[PDB]
Amino acid sequence: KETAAAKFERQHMDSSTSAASSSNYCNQMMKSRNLTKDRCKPVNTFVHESLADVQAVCSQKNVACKNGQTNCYQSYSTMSITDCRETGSSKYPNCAYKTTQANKHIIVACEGNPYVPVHFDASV
Repeated sequence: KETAAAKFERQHMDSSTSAASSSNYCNQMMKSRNLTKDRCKPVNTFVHESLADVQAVCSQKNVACKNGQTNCYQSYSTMSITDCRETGSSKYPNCAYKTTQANKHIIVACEGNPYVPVHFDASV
């Protein structure tokens, strides 16, 4: 039983590298985090900040979620992130991605007790 909080860590946390390691980063990370197992996940963002710093976003700027729920939070500081986007030639099971590094404010949805990130909504 993977919890929602653990799923967010698997799908979205990568504190180990300070930035998009290489042009192959998304190709390796989308696979190793199990985001290409059943299908090529089309887009996905990894955050290169400490877990504590990302969890703290749940007490930062409350903003509307893209789905219209109210439990989304925008980081006051910018964070190092890597966006992964599936290439046009990518065909499962050989999912292929472009790796793009950015420094943006993240928006996450938070739930539970403790109140922790469960969904990556956007970067701005």
